[PDB]
Amino acid sequence: VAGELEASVQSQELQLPIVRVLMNQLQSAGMIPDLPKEASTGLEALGRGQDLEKLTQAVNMMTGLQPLSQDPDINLPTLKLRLLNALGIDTAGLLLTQDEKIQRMAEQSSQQAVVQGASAAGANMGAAVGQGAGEDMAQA
Amino acid sequence: IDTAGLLLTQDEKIQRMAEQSSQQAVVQGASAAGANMGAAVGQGAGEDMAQA
Amino acid sequence: STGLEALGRGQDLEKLTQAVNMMTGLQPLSQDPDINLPTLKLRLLNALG
Amino acid sequence: DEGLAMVERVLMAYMETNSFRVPLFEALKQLIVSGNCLLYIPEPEQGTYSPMRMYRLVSYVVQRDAFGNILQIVTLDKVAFSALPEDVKSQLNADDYEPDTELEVYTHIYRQDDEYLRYEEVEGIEVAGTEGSYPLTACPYIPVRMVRLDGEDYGR
Amino acid sequence: DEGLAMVERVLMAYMETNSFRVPLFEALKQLIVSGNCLLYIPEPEQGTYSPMRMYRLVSYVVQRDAFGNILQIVTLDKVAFSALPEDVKSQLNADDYEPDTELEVYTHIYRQDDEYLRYEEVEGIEVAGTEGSYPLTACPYIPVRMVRLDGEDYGRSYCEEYLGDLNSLETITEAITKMAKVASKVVGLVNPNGITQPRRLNKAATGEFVAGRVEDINFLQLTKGQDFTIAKSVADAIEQRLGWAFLLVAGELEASVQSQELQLPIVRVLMNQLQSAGMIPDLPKEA
Amino acid sequence: STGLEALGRGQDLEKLTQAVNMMTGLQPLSQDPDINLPTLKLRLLNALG
Amino acid sequence: EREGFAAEGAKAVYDRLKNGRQPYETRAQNCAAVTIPSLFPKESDNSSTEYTTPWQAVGARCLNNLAAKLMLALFPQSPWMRLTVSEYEAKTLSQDSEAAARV
Repeated sequence: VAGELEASVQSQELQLPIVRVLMNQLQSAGMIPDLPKEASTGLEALGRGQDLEKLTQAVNMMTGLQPLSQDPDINLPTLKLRLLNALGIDTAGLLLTQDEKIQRMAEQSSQQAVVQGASAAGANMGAAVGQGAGEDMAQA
Repeated sequence: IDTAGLLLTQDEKIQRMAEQSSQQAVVQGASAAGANMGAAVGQGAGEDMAQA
Repeated sequence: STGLEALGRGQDLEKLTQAVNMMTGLQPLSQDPDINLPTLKLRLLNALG
Repeated sequence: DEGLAMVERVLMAYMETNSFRVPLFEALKQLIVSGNCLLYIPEPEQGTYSPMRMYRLVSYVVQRDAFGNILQIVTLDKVAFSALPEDVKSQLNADDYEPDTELEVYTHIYRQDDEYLRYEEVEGIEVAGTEGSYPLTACPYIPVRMVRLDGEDYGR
Repeated sequence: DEGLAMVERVLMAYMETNSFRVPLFEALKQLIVSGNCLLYIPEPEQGTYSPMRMYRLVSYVVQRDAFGNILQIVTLDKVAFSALPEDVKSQLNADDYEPDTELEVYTHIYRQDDEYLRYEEVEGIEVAGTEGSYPLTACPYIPVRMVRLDGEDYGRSYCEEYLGDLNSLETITEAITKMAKVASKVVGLVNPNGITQPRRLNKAATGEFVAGRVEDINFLQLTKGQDFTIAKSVADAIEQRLGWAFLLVAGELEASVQSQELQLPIVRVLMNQLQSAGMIPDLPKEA
Repeated sequence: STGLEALGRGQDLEKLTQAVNMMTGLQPLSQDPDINLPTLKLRLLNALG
Repeated sequence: EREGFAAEGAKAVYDRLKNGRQPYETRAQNCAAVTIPSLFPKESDNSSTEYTTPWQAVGARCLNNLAAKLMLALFPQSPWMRLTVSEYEAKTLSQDSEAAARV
C-alpha cells in the first residue's frame, strides 16, 4: 500500500516490450509450458489487491447476517444473492445450488456414524476382557 | 427498497419445514444406528475372545 | 545477489502469516448452509499468489 | 488461474537469478540527464550466466519515420584479439595480430518485408554464422525515450 | 441483473490489455492548454494489438452547423514507403520511390442521407478497398471541446481566463530577481582629499601594521527604501489568489459536460463493434 | 571470538522463540477438515531457516 | 613454453605497467590529508615520520559513519544467499505433494 501512493508513458516503452520478448525465447528453450494459440500496471499491482478487497468486504458482510438466522419471515438465499450483486463481484462458486447438498448431508452422516460405532465397540471389548481377566485372577 | 425477494409469503413456508424435518430425521437415525451396531459387534467379539 | 536476500526468505514468511490470519477469520461461518467453503478458500489463496 | 500464476512466478524467478537489477538502476539515471539509452537481452540457456547489457548515447545510431516507426539500428564495440571467440578467430590470420590489439565489430538490423534481418561485420567482411531474423514484435533491441515530440529521433 | 454485470466486466478488461490509459492522460492535458483533440478507435480483432490513437490540433479539420451538427472531417498522416501495407504498395511502381521517401495519405468522412461514408486518397488517386459506411450514432472519430459557445467551430480553453494575472506576476518577479544580482558586486570607494594610499592595503600580509585611517574607506550599497515590501506583498497576494482556482472511497468526496462529449460516445462504439467481432452475447432488441 | 559469539547462543534463542510463537497461533485451526497441518508446519519452519 | 603474455618474465611485466597507477596514488594522497593523514601512507615512510592534525574534525566522523553503515547493510548475521532450484522441474518430475519442501 505504501508502495502504491502516487503523489504513465514508461509503461509502453520499458515494461510491456520486456515481457513480450521473454515469453518467446523461454518457450522455445523448454523452460515454460506451451501457451494456448490466441487466448503491465495501473491495474496490475492492484490486480490482486482489488480481488482481496472485494473478498474481504464480502466476508465482512456475510458475517453480520448470523443473528437473523432464526427469523421465520426472511428469504435469506435471495438476500445473499442481492448483496453479492450489489458489489459487482462474481458468483461462480460462492453459493450452493438445489443439488450438491444431499451429498453433504450423506457425508456428514457417514462421518459421524463410523466414529460412534468404533468407540462403543472398543469400550465393550475392553470391559469384557477386563472382567474375564479379573474373574480368572480373583482366586490367587 | 424493493420488496420482491425479501419477505416470505403465506404459502412457500411449508417446504422449509419439510426440508428441516428431513434433515433431522436422517441425521438422528444414522447417528443412532452406528453406535448400536458398534456396541453389538464389540460385545460379542469380547465375549468370544475373553474365554481363553 | 542482495536486492532480495534478507527478504528472499521473508516474503514467504509474510505471505504465510497473512494466509493464516485470513484463514482464522472464517470460523463463525462454519455453520452457514448456503456457502461453498472449499471454493472460497481456493479463491482466497489464489488472490495472494 | 493456478497455472496463470505459476507462469508469472517462473518469469519473476528467472529475471531474479540472471541479475537484471543493476543495469536498470543505471539506465534510469541516464534518462534524467540525457534522455536516451539502449537495452539488449541475450538468448537464454540452461546452465550459464547471461546478463543484460546497456549502451550509452555515444555508441549507437537510430533512424525513425515521421510517424514513429523504427527502420535501422547500428552498434559499435571494441574487443581485444585474445578475448574473441575461437569460431570468429578462425577466419583471420594470427600472424598479423598480437595479443592486446583491438578490433571493431559492427552489428546491423534493418527492416525488409514485414520482418527484421541481422548480420555482423568485422574489418571489412561479414562473419559467417551470425545470420538470423526476428518477428516484428519480438526484437530484443529496445530504444528508450523520456519525452517524445513530433517527427524527431531521440527524446529530451 | 446478475447476467448484466458480466458484460460490464468484459468491456473494462478490453481497455486494459489494449492500453487505453496512456492516450487519455495526454488528451486531458491538451484540453486545458488548447481546448481541442481527436480520438480514433480501430476496429477490434480477436488476437492482435490495436491501441488507441490521438491527434493534435495541427493535424485535422472539422466543419459544424450553427445548430451544432458535424458535417465533415479530414485528417493527414505521413508515412515512409517501407512501412506501408503490401497491398497498397502493389498499386504503386517501386522504381520511382526509395525506401526512405515519405508519402501523404488523406481520409474523408461526410454525411449523406442519414449515414456516413469514407474513403482514402494518396497522390490524388483513391485506394481501392478502403471504402465503408458507419451508422449515424457510432462514428469512431470523436472531436472533443472543453468550453462551448454558440455558433463557433472548435472550443476555448480554461487557462485563457487567467492570463493577465500570470503576466503581472512574471513582470514583478523579473525585477525582484534582477535587483539581487546587482547587490552582490563589490566596489570600494577611497576619498581623494585624505592621506591613505590604496597601494599599501594591497601588498600587505595576513597580519601586519600599516599606516592609514578608517574614515577614508567605504563601500557602495543599494539604498532602496520601502520599495521591496510593497512588491513582495503584492506578488504574494497574486500567488495566493491563483492558488484557489487550480485546487492547490474518496472518489465521490472530491467530485459535468465531459460526460456527454467523451464518456458516452466511447461506450456506444464498443458495444456496436464487439457484438460483430463475436466477443459478447447478442443483446435483445431495445431492452 | 566475537563474529557470532556474544550472540552465538542468542541467535538460536531468538529463532526458537519465534518458532514457538508461530506454533502457538495454529491451535484454533485444529478442527478445520480442509487443511493439511503437517505440511503447513514444515513450510512454516523452512521459511525461518 | 610460455608463449603469449609470458615471453619476457614476471619482473618485466611488473615494471612496464607500474607507470599507469601514477595519477591514482597522487589523487588518493590528496584526498587522505584532510580526514586521516595516516590512512594512506606513501611508499617512503619509516619510524620517524610524524603525522599532523588537520585544522577541522569533520571528515573523520563522516568517513567512520559511512564505513560502519555500509558494512551493517551489506553483511548481516543471517545468510545472504539462497541457492535456489528452478520451478516446474520439480513439477514435471515429482509424484507427491511433499517433494519441493524436502528439496
